[PDB]
Amino acid sequence: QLLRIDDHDFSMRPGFGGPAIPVGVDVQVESLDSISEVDMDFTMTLYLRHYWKDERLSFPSTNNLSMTFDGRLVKKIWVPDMFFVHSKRSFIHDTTTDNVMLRVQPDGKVLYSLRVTVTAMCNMDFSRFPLDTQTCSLEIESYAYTEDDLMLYWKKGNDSLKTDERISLSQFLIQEFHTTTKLAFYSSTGWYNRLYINFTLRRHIFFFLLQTYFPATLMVMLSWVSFWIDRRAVPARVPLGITTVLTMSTIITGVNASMPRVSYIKAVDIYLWVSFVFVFLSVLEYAAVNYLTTVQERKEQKLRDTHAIDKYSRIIFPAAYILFNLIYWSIFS
Amino acid sequence: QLLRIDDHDFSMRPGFGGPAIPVGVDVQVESLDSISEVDMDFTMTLYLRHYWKDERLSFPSTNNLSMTFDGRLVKKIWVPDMFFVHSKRSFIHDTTTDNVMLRVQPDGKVLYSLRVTVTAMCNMDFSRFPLDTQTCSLEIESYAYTEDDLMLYWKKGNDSLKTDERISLSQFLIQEFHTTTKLAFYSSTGWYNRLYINFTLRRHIFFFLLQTYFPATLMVMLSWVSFWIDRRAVPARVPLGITTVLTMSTIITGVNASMPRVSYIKAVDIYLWVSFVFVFLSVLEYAAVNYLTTVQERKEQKLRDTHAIDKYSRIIFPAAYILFNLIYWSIFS
Amino acid sequence: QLLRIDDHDFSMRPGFGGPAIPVGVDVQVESLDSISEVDMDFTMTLYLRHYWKDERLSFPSTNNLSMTFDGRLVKKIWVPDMFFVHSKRSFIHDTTTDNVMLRVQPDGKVLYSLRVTVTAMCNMDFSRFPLDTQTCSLEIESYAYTEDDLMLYWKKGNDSLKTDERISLSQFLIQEFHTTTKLAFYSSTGWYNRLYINFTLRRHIFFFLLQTYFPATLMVMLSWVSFWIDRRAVPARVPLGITTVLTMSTIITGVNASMPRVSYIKAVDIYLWVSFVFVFLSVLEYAAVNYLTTVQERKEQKLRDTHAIDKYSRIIFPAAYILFNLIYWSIFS
Amino acid sequence: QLLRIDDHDFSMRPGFGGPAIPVGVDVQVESLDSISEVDMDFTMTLYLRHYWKDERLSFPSTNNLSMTFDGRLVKKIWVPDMFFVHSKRSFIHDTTTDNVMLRVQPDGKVLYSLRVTVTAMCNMDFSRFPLDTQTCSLEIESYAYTEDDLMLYWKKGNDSLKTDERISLSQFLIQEFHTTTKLAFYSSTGWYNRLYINFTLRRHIFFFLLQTYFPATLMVMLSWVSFWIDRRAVPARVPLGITTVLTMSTIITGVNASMPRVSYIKAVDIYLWVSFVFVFLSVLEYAAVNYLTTVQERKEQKLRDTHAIDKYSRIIFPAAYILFNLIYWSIFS
Amino acid sequence: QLLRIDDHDFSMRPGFGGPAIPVGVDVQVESLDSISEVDMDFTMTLYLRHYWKDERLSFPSTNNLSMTFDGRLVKKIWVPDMFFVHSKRSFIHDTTTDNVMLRVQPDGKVLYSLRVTVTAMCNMDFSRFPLDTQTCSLEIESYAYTEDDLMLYWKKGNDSLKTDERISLSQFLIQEFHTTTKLAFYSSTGWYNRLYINFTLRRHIFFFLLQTYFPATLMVMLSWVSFWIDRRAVPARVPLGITTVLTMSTIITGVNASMPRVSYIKAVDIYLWVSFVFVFLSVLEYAAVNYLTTVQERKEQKLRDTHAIDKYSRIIFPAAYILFNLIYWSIFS
Ligand SMILES: C[C@]12CC[C@@H](O)C[C@@H]1CC[C@@H]1[C@@H]2CC[C@]2(C)[C@@H](C(=O)CO)CC[C@@H]12
Ligand SMILES: C[C@]12CC[C@@H](O)C[C@@H]1CC[C@@H]1[C@@H]2CC[C@]2(C)[C@@H](C(=O)CO)CC[C@@H]12
Ligand SMILES: C[C@]12CC[C@@H](O)C[C@@H]1CC[C@@H]1[C@@H]2CC[C@]2(C)[C@@H](C(=O)CO)CC[C@@H]12
Ligand SMILES: C[C@]12CC[C@@H](O)C[C@@H]1CC[C@@H]1[C@@H]2CC[C@]2(C)[C@@H](C(=O)CO)CC[C@@H]12
Ligand SMILES: C[C@]12CC[C@@H](O)C[C@@H]1CC[C@@H]1[C@@H]2CC[C@]2(C)[C@@H](C(=O)CO)CC[C@@H]12
Ligand SMILES: *[C@@H]1O[C@H](CO)[C@@H](O)[C@H](O)[C@H]1NC(C)=O
Ligand SMILES: *[C@@H]1O[C@H](CO)[C@@H](O)[C@H](O)[C@H]1NC(C)=O
Ligand SMILES: *[C@@H]1O[C@H](CO)[C@@H](O)[C@H](O)[C@H]1NC(C)=O
Ligand SMILES: *[C@@H]1O[C@H](CO)[C@@H](O)[C@H](O)[C@H]1NC(C)=O
Ligand SMILES: *[C@@H]1O[C@H](CO)[C@@H](O)[C@H](O)[C@H]1NC(C)=O
Ligand SMILES: CCCCCCCCCCCC
Ligand SMILES: CCCCCCCCCCCC
Ligand SMILES: CCCCCCCCCCCC
Ligand SMILES: CCCCCCCCCCCC
Ligand SMILES: CCCCCCCCCCCC
Ligand SMILES: CCCCCCCC
Ligand SMILES: CCCCCCCC
Ligand SMILES: CCCCCCCC
Ligand SMILES: CCCCCC
Ligand SMILES: CCCCCC
Ligand SMILES: CCCCCC
Ligand SMILES: CCCCCC
Ligand SMILES: CCCCCC
Repeated sequence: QLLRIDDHDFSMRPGFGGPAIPVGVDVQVESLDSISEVDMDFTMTLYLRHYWKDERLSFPSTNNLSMTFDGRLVKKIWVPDMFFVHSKRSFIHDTTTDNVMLRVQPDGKVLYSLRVTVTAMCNMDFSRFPLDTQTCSLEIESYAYTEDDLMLYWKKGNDSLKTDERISLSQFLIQEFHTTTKLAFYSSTGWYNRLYINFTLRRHIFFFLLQTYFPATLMVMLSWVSFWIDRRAVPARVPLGITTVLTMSTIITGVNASMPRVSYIKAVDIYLWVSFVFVFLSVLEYAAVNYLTTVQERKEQKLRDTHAIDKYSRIIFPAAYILFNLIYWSIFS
Repeated sequence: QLLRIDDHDFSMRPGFGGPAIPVGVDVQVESLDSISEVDMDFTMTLYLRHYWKDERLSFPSTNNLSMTFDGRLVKKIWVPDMFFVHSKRSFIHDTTTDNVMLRVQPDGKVLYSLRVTVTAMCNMDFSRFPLDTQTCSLEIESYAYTEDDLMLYWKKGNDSLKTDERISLSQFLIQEFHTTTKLAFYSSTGWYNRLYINFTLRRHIFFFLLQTYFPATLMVMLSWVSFWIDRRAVPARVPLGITTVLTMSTIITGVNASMPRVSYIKAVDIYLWVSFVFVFLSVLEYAAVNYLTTVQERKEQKLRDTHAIDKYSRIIFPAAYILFNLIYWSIFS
Repeated sequence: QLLRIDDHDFSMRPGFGGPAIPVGVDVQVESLDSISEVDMDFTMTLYLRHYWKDERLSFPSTNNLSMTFDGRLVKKIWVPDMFFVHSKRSFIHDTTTDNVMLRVQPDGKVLYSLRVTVTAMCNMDFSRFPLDTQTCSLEIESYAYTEDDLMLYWKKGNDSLKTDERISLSQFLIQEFHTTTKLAFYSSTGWYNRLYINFTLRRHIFFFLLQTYFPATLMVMLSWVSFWIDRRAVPARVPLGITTVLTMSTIITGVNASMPRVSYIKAVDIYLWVSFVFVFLSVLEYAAVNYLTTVQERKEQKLRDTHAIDKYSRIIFPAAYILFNLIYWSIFS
Repeated sequence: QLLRIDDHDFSMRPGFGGPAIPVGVDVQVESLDSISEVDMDFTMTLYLRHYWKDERLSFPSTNNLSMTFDGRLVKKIWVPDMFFVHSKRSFIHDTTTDNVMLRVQPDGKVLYSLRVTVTAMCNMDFSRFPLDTQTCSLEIESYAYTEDDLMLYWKKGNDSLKTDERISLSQFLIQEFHTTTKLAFYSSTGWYNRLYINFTLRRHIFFFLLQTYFPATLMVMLSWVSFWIDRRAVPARVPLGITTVLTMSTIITGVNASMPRVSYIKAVDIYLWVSFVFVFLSVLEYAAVNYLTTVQERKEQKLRDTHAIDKYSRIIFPAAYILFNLIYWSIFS
Repeated sequence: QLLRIDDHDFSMRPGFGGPAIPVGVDVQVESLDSISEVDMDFTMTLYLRHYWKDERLSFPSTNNLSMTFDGRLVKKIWVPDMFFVHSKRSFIHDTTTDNVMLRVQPDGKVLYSLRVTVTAMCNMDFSRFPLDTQTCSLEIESYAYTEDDLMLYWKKGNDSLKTDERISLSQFLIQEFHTTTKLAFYSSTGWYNRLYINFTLRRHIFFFLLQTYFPATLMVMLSWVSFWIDRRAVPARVPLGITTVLTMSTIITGVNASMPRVSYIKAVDIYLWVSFVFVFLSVLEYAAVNYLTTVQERKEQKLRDTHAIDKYSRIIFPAAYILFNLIYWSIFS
């Protein structure tokens, strides 16, 4: 055998009982899979690499080059114990075998690589939905060793993160990958070193525009055509307003089907409910006109053209709606 | 080897055949994941720690400090056998390796830590839904050893429970974590000691308000505008009431889609069905008015203005609805 | 070692080549989890215990008391081979270790306990749904040994079944747990002994009442108010009947969404379709009245008050509906 | 030990390097679970048995009877390697242990039994849906050995298939179980022997009748009552036809929700679209009548009873619908 | 033993420390399972075969023919380490045993075969949906060895890919299977050789035609019948247009339920929204006619037949719709 595995006890780390051992980390991201608003999490696939030195794995040679071993030798040597903090589930791919790489140099330097898929939590804010922007991160830490036993750092600084050129999401734009570091404390175990991978997402607005904003505006404009119809056709003007109200209610109900039940109002809700109020007032206007006409007829009868309300509504309603749209799209850009 | 594993039989507990062995327990909660009303359960992730002494694991040293071992040595020594009572499913995280920690002091004291995810049952009461409050707990017990063999207790009393500062639920407010203890009996195996983790949840009401209570009130108010319309427009006043009835029915049907089929009435059902009855009576009022008008016309014909019912309805209906709202929101706060 | 495991061949049962060995069985039920109408199955969690004697496990002592062993010794001795007949899936809980107990007395008596979750088939009859009652059972049998090798029986007769005081289902009432026994034959392997666990379920009716029966009756009563409206308002009386028909159809469609596609009619279907027929006839009545009125007008014209049909309908329709309800609720209680 | 396992190398089949070894197969079917039209597959549970002879498993005795072994001895001997062709997923039940049986006679004959659940593909034709009939099969073959190494056959001919007396499907009738055999070729590995299990399914028609065919016929008949209403009530005759059209469209949309998107028309689609066309023509008839009446009035005005179209429609529409029904139900039986 | 396994160290590849070892690859495709538009992936099942030479597996014989071994010998020898690039999940079938084949010739040539199921990503473009065409591929590469250690190539060139004669998809047409090769680079590990399997899919259009395009055209044509109705029936002409608008909106909402939220418009959306605009303009036309008629009546009153707009609309609307259809079906074929 080229490696003297049987001569050592690999239940103890290199430098056991002494100074801490440094371990470097390098990463390449392969894909971003899915994003859930109800669960508030994301899924990622990536390659994870480790670097350290262990003098028990030294072997003699003349070329001084790395050699590759098959990968079932991993379970017989010491290996770091990284885990993903705040994750829900994860696994290691194993077809047609375990996706594991092991390379050793003659002096004892080791490279160790894995392929994993992780689901991790992300806390999202929906006050500007669907014109919102989110920030998420992934955290890496050792489970068992404190900073007095294992020192964890990025292998090459800022150059330690790479991404695939094919990374894409159908509903979001991805930008600004970078890495950071921070210490963490547990009240009963000690201090640990954490690594972070940060990125930002921006949602696409076109679908929501065409699917939600256009129909509501069309219904609001459809409510205005009743002001131009003769007031003597009562069963021609009542159903138009009633149907507009019902369709607006259906749109409002259908919009919320995909979202969690948060305790605050979103940007699209304001628009939809203002439109609903506009249509409701349009319905009340004709009732006022009809009542006043009947009262006037009775008063003229007891003594033995267009009403002003319609004429004013024809100008007042569109101007108010246009002003609301100006303010709304200035605030939410 | 530093530890003399091969010299002992670890199929027997420490102090086998004698007094019971004490085991202490410490916990840190990482997250609360999901809550299901149809299944009546919750999911939790946490770190679980054990403390005991075993003289077979003693080794010589001079510094008198804990040493950390890699974690594959767990399957060769004796270890406690805790399990979660009344749970549906659970697992131990295992990427990139088993999330396990093992630390031993020179005298033989042991610390053993794990990372687990559990789904557990909780019995919920929905009589005040959606203005309700729930209480749930998680139970820990040994499977095989009775109190004559193993003594289970909280390691530091009330200071044995910690929580993450990021614990959050989108639909609930979390409060009042605390711990208790109680004995349990099985008729064919004996007495056991149980540990409890208790907490309380309060639901957020804003979403339900805006989604359910506002539309029903708007429909009820929309039914009242017919009292102000001339009674000679029969096909203008019938469709308004009919459409209000149908929309109320649709809202009632849509509300129940997310809930289990309990054998009692909930708080929101009372409100919705009272609103439905209000709209139904609004429909019946116009039929009465029309019948009386036709009868009066026939009687006046055989001899050769606003009806009182509308005038009274205009005041009676809103006052009754306001009184109902006052009583309802005083009872359910 | 206290037990002489290495001195025996545990691939053979106790009393190999001779008379059969008796094995007793004891059970405690922990929970009933879910019931599926489309799949026709249920899920159960329980503790399962075995009793037998094996002289190869004898050890010397003075106190004559049971001793508990850690549980990894199970895979080195002989153990029975029970399985669940007619089951779809099952597993054994394994956090934080296998939920297994092993106790041995000095003479060689053994107690062996496990914690399992099972999904099993149950054949349900829905002719009286949703006022129905179902009966289900769970079956236990050895896989490999016939009655000439292994004798299976209940350990203490009728006292061998216990249940948790917290067992509950949100939609059903649980009653009448009991146990039975019966022999089974396979044409190519032989005779086997089976154990049964029987129980009964009764569904709660309140939700179905409030959700389905009340709206249909309200629609049927809403169809009757047209008989009191003047016959000269044709576009006021046609839409009322049409909308009642459409709403009844929607209710009928929504009711069936949760049920399997059986080849017979259920109790609720009869009620819903009779209501639909009532509303359809209500629609036809006004067409008859209108046609007769127009014919009479033409006949009176060519020579140069309330129609009887409405007056009779006002009494005939409610009486028939009340009679149908009396008969229906006498038959289905 | 009764069996001399350690004295042989069980990585080689019986008769290695010589003539092929015969293996017989016997089957009992326990249940048919589910049928998916969108995925076009079915699920089955069954017991699978194997028969062969291996002289390395001979042991001495006097009674000459089969002996049963616990079942963990399977992983130490040679065993056949059957797999299910064209399957999507499958598993072996393992509670409370692996559902495995092993019986050996003193001369070396072996019986080996398993309990499995399989999901397999079936290609379905929906041109006569929902009055259709389907045929499906399950295929069994060895993975690694060609016919020159292993000979696969039915153990007892036609008597090798048994079924449970409780096998049932809620939506189908099951009939005609039988078995066949055929050879298969792979261009790079060789020739193999396949076994088949065939059966037929017939769908139940009652639910589809009551749910789909009756409402469409009722809507078509409801369209005809307008021919008997006076032509001077325009806003009483337009809404009736419009509502019938809309309800027919809703029924058509609701019918297709459960089916895959095939590239041909089904039997129910023809009926629904013919009904839709009938209602559309009913709407056009009144427009023609109204236009002709207005033209006649203008012509009579410029010179200073029932229209024939209604009278003919009253007879022509029902006769055509009855003729269509006769032809349709003669073709599709 | 025929093979001298115990005399060698199989943690090192053949030709360790020297020139690279060639490995050939051959494939037969069994099925294509499912295609997801929201997830943008596909599932495939196939047989995978490897070819190489290892002199450590030589054995003496006279016939010079391949011999088959049981398959548990795989875990004791060296074997290649292929994996699927850009895949989400995969597994190896294992009933009734691992689907693995191992054949060795006396000189040391090896054949090794497996049966696997893979889910892999495919980037789809929906600008021409549902008249679109997609191209997908599957990628095979070694995980641990670079081109200086292992040379990967197609075993027989273009003749290395076979497909089953039963491969079918219900919604797509499959064509043009072929293979390619390309080198790949990782910035921290080196150069690797990749193999590709390419194919093309074309969707079936019949279902979408009958389900979506026909109803929208029918609604558009139904909007035109109002131009032929007398303008004095206001509550007969308003509801027709309103109902057409609402039904068009429902169709548009129902179409999008199955698709991802892309940031561009699809082919079917253009058609549906143009139809919606047509119906909206149809509604506005009658409002214009009514307003002009009322104004003319007032003007004629103050001094003390068919309107031109309807007559022109009857020709202008159908011609514009026909022209739009011509252009649309010329562009999208
Ligand atoms: C056309 C529509 C949506 C569809 C109807 O509701 C009408 C509004 C009018 C205002 C528009 C808006 C789409 C989004 C716009 C173009 C805004 C943006 O630049 C977005 O970043 C500024 C003004 C906005
Ligand atoms: C506005 C709305 C809901 C929307 C319509 O139904 C009208 C009611 C009127 C009474 C309101 C209620 C919302 C909840 C309120 C504010 C109660 C609370 O403090 C809740 O803790 C007291 C009075 C309640
Ligand atoms: C109120 C309602 C349901 C809601 C409307 O359909 C009207 C019926 C009238 C008859 C009622 C029935 C509910 C169930 C009752 C009370 C029966 C039972 O004791 C049930 O065990 C006997 C009479 C039944
Ligand atoms: C009653 C209904 C369905 C409900 C309405 O559409 C009217 C048709 C009329 C023709 C009937 C059909 C049901 C199926 C029948 C009875 C056919 C069969 O024996 C079926 O095998 C022959 C004639 C068919
Ligand atoms: C009948 C229908 C769909 C249903 C209504 O919208 C009317 C159009 C009219 C134009 C037709 C189209 C179906 C697809 C056709 C036949 C095109 C194709 O050869 C497709 O490759 C050319 C013209 C197209
Ligand atoms: C990347 O690292 C460099 C060097 O430490 C630092 O100056 C820079 O701010 C980092 N970039 C980001 C985006 O954090
Ligand atoms: C916590 O423990 C202390 C000490 O036993 C006890 O007094 C106190 O009531 C406990 N708190 C709760 C909330 O149970
Ligand atoms: C319980 O067992 C006893 C004794 O065998 C028997 O008499 C009784 O009928 C059983 N009870 C039931 C409910 O089967
Ligand atoms: C069953 O097998 C017999 C004997 O080979 C054969 O004659 C018969 O046709 C088979 N039955 C069927 C239904 O295939
Ligand atoms: C198949 O391989 C041959 C030989 O290399 C090549 O000429 C041909 O273009 C290939 N076919 C395809 C479709 O790539
Ligand atoms: C009826 C729609 C009115 C739209 C008014 C235009 C809004 C433009 C806002 C631009 C702010 C940047
Ligand atoms: C039409 C809505 C009437 C709402 C009446 C106000 C209810 C306030 C109740 C306050 C009780 C604390
Ligand atoms: C309109 C509802 C009529 C309900 C008639 C009462 C039915 C009571 C049946 C009691 C039988 C036990
Ligand atoms: C309006 C429904 C007409 C139904 C006509 C009867 C069809 C019977 C067909 C019998 C063919 C075997
Ligand atoms: C109302 C439907 C009009 C359809 C006009 C025919 C379109 C044919 C386009 C052929 C282009 C190849
Ligand atoms: C809901 C009340 C409407 C009142 C309308 C009366 C206009 C003066
Ligand atoms: C459903 C019956 C309505 C009766 C209305 C008659 C008013 C006197
Ligand atoms: C001259 C026709 C007036 C119609 C205006 C409609 C505005 C929505
Ligand atoms: C809609 C407001 C009209 C005001 C008339 C004085
Ligand atoms: C709605 C009640 C009116 C009472 C008239 C006497
Ligand atoms: C509804 C039946 C009326 C009978 C009139 C003679
Ligand atoms: C519906 C066709 C009527 C024919 C009148 C000549
Ligand atoms: C619809 C356009 C009509 C033009 C009349 C001048």
